[PDB]
Amino acid sequence: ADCGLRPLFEKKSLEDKTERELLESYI
Amino acid sequence: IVEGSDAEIGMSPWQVMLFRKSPQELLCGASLISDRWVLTAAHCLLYPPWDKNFTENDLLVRIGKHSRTRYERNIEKISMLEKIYIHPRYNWRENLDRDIALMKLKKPVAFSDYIHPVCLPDRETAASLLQAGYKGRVTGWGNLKETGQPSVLQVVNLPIVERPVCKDSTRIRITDNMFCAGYKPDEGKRGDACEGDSGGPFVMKSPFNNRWYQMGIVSWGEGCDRDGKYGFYTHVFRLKKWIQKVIDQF
Amino acid sequence: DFEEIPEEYL
Ligand SMILES: COc1cc(C)c(S(=O)(=O)N[C@@H](CC(=O)O)C(=O)N[C@H](Cc2ccc(C(=N)N)cc2)C(=O)N2CCCCC2)c(C)c1C
Repeated sequence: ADCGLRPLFEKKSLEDKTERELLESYI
Repeated sequence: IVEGSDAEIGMSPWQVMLFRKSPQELLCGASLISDRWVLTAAHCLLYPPWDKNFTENDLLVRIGKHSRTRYERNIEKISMLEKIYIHPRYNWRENLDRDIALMKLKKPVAFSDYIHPVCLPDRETAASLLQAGYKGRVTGWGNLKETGQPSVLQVVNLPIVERPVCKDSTRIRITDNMFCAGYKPDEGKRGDACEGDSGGPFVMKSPFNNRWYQMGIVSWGEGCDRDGKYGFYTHVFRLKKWIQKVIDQF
Repeated sequence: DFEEIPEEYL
């Protein structure tokens, strides 16, 4: 529903310090 | 968590601590999947060879936490258990196959900046994300080393490993309800879960809809962050029909 | 060692 969307990150369009490392692995 | 780093505030708002009442200590990790349901590893609750068999009144779950030992007034929420459900085919005698359990809370938990459910995968998100090389994220208040304890929630990102490589790293019989993750020794980076991280989530952020999905549960390993060894995780999607069944029923 | 939690939760 709103599962999996973090109030302090996705909901306010902020990224945490390492989520890009995951993205980069999803080739 | 070995060789990880401090989590940011609100980084893992589905993280749950399973806390023993007396003596007051950290049992395990767990995850928030709705306002009344928490997911964890069966072994966190039931492991007869070690005379572990907790009932509802033995435990509390603490939600919204960052610091490990602090009471986080006005932030964390502490919940009592209404009922525990363990997978009826959980194989504690052999290899912890189907290492999964649900806990229903006595009252719904108020969502907040610090408290929020993770998503469970459907077939397509698992086929799309559960690939060798793709990284997931593990969090917990568990040991920092195989052989102290963190002041705050720890985080580490680890690649999913090829099934034949997982199989060849251990004498334990691996099943389709498990996957393994971690770096190889030739990779140089790293990290692992460890004692006290058990039952916490392995999540991945879908690049399709930008949501976090829980693909795994911290299940087992042989030591922690040993070269040539890998952490093993309960395959959540694979056990999703049982999860569905319990929640629909109860 | 853990900080004590409010009585209510036990
Ligand atoms: C019945 O199946 C078992 C039973 C045991 C006794 C063990 S184990 O060798 O003791 N491994 C321990 C760790 C060890 O002593 O070397 C373990 O996995 N412990 C987990 C916690 C854990 C989880 C993951 C990791 C990691 N990724 N490095 C490390 C530790 C646990 O609490 N239990 C409860 C007791 C039964 C085993 C699982 C294992 C692997 C299996 C599959």
